[PDB]
Amino acid sequence: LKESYLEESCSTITEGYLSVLRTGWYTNVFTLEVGDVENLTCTDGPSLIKTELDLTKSALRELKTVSADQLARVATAAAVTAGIAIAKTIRLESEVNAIKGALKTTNEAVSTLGNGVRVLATAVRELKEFVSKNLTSAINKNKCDIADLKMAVSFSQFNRRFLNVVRQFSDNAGITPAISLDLMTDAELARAVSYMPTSAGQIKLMLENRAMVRRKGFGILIGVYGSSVIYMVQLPIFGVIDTPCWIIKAAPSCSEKDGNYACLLREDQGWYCKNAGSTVYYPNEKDCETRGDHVFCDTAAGINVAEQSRECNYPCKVSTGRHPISMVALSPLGALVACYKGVSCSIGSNRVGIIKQLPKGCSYITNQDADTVTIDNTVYQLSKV
Amino acid sequence: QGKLVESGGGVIQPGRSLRLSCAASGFDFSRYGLHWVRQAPGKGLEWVAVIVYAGSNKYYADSVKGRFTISKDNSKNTMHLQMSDLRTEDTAVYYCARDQAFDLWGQGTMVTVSSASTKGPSVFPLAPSSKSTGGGTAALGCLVKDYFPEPVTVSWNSGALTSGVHTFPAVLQSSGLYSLSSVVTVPSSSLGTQTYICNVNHKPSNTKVDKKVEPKSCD
Amino acid sequence: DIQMTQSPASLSASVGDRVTITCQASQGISRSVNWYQQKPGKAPKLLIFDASHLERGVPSRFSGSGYGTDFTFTISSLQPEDIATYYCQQYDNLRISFGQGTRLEIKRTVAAPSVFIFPPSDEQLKSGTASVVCLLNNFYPREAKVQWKVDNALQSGNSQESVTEQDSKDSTYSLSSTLTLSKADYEKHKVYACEVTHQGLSSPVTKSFNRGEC
Ligand SMILES: *[C@@H]1O[C@H](CO)[C@@H](O[C@@H]2O[C@H](CO)[C@@H](O[C@@H]3O[C@H](CO[C@H]4O[C@H](CO)[C@@H](O)[C@H](O)[C@@H]4O)[C@@H](O)[C@H](O[C@H]4O[C@H](CO)[C@@H](O)[C@H](O)[C@@H]4O)[C@@H]3O)[C@H](O)[C@H]2NC(C)=O)[C@H](O)[C@H]1NC(C)=O
Ligand SMILES: *[C@@H]1O[C@H](CO)[C@@H](O)[C@H](O)[C@H]1NC(C)=O
Repeated sequence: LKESYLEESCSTITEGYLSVLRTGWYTNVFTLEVGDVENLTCTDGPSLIKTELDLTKSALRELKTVSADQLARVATAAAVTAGIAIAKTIRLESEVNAIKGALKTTNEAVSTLGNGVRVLATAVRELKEFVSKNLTSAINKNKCDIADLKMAVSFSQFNRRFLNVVRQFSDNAGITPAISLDLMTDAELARAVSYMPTSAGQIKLMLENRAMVRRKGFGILIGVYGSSVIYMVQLPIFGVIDTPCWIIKAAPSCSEKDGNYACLLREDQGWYCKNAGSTVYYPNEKDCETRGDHVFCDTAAGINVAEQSRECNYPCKVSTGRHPISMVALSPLGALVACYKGVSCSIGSNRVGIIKQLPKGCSYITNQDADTVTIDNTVYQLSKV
Repeated sequence: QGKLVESGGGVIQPGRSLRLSCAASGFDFSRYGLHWVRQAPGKGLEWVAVIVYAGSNKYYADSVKGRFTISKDNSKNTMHLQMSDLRTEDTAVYYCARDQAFDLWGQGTMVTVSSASTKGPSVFPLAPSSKSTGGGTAALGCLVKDYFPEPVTVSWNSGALTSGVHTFPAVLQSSGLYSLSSVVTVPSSSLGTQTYICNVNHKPSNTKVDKKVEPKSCD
Repeated sequence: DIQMTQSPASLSASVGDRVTITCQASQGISRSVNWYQQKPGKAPKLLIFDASHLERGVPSRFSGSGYGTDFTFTISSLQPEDIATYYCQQYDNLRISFGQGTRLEIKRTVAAPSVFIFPPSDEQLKSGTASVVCLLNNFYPREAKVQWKVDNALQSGNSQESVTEQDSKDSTYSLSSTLTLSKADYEKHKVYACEVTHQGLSSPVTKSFNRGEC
């Protein structure tokens, strides 16, 4: 990474990043199967199995309540409205039955929906299996204080996924803000990334940054159908990788004239990538996220701009107020300190206390020169790479 | 099993707030949700509100949507109902019930939503207009009037007379004061022999009174 | 939401007979129906869960049937201590809901009421208001009209009745009416009767007194 300090504008350009552009959304539908708990009943009073059974039963009822309320009258409102649309499609009667039948023979299928879209469809059957073959028989005619403790404790550990799913959806009106491991385990995430409609290289990159894949998605409850729970998970599709990107950070550049401040400030800070078609600008910090040397940007947040990176002759984006703003702006490889208007600005080390006081007027600190820069008892920790 | 115990019902004025409580013992309170359900004197059972085992999801009957709030504290094993802007309809016994394992209810508390003040009863007698003939059966009794609130209690000759006693449910006067009656039937002959005295007790205003009721011997 | 609607309104039956309460669910709740018994001034007691399971220590007599929307609570041979009110409750989801209830009453031969009238007390009239009281003693069935009459003039809306619970010994009821007036209007009239009509009386019993001589 090459960070260059442009002193005329109080700015940094940090160069040589590599892009990962979200270009679409993959949809994975889940059927978590609880199995027939309706006819299982305990009549021998307090019991670990009775409580975990009652807990399952009441989770089913809670989810039925949550789905009832869900009535048409790190996720963009854009991303979520997209997902709600997909979910309306899947919540039809026909479509649910289609998916249930697609998963009769196998554990995992590519179901097509009535509009044409293809969705992955997983069956999570561990609880129904445990309930149908292990628990129903160990409950001998309504008696749950079974002497087999290993069985009891297994029930307790087998419905953990279901109840956690029911908690996450019920606590968010059926739209979780991100993707817990109860919604989609890491196995299932990797399996679903590998089936995405893109080429093997983007799939490779995604599988190397699974956690970043998961950060950008979310879940929507579909409904409760019998003793099964249908929900969906939207994974991001990084359909385009490895175009070059740079970040521009800046602060105010004022000259002082005995009372009067003659200021300058760039208004083009953010992330840029020269990918194919245009040069693209991502203006908000939430928009692009770095891991190591790759920068992951939501293409929905992109503005197209022209060729640039001069000083300013061309018409660069900059300000000309008479008003100062003292502040710190942390670049990938350091800091830009903008000191004005009666305030005390300094460098700091985590070993040696106060390394070098700073002078009024925008200084630039490489991160190998400090661990800290403060402006009047507000302390900024520099980024270390 | 264990139990549910409710607390904090009483009298409260129409538009103020009151906080009911339910105390759990003897079961795994942390893995069961619970309900409040109430019944107004006379009327049936009406569901009020529910909270899930985690405490993080609640639902209300529309009766009390926007005024009542349900909460659960697993640390002290206890659940609460915070009623606000009480109306007269809220007057009822308030019941604590375990969800999904519905066999376990509390015993109740009375929330009485009235703008009236504690008052002892005036205890007037009731004996016939006239001497009657020597035969038949005859009825006497006392009338306990204008007291607040509902728990009043009456006996006859210090619990010594029971047979043919009838104490009625109280009625609610337009004043907002309860009045009820209590009658006993004896053989109309032996009222010149026995002494019939009325024993009223109204603990809310710490009231305790006796009234001797005098019929007329006959011919 | 979900509506349980419970039938019949009320029920009267002789000790030994076959009781059949029915509940109908606004939607199909599949087997998520409890049946509660409650005796006056007592917390309800769960008898039947999951529409058909007997709770432990509940007697042989009680039984529940149903799946879908139409449910049936049934007692085979009623017994004394089975007299109570019964409620159905659904728990299809977290928003539970109850049935309106049904009231059970031991049935008995018709027995007409003893009628007694009482005038206000001297003690009470020293204070400014007058309570005339009328007592219907030990009758059956519950239904009765008490009609007050001041100077052969039919009253309305100055009266409060209150009726007891059925007797455990003789299965009868008793009613008490209170006619309340101001001393001003109590002295503006002389004849004060109550006229009871009931199924066990061949003509209506009228019981009165005059304001002066007690
Ligand atoms: C163990 O638990 C399972 C569920 O987890 C039960 O499986 C269900 O069993 C019930 C039987 O009680 C089935 O419900 C019945 O539905 C009928 C109508 O629905 C069907 O209608 C058409 C044909 O008309 C079907 O093609 C279609 O698939 C619908 O599903 C009703 O006619 C029945 O009602 C009658 O019986 C009850 C008394 O029990 C009366 O109250 C009613 O008045 C009426 O007489 C009945 O409700 C249900 O479909 C089953 N589901 C599945 C998935 O199998 C098991 O039965 C249960 N084990 C036991 C022993 O109960
Ligand atoms: C369930 O039952 C089968 C056969 O009885 C057994 O092999 C299996 O291990 C059991 N699983 C558990 C978790 O008890």
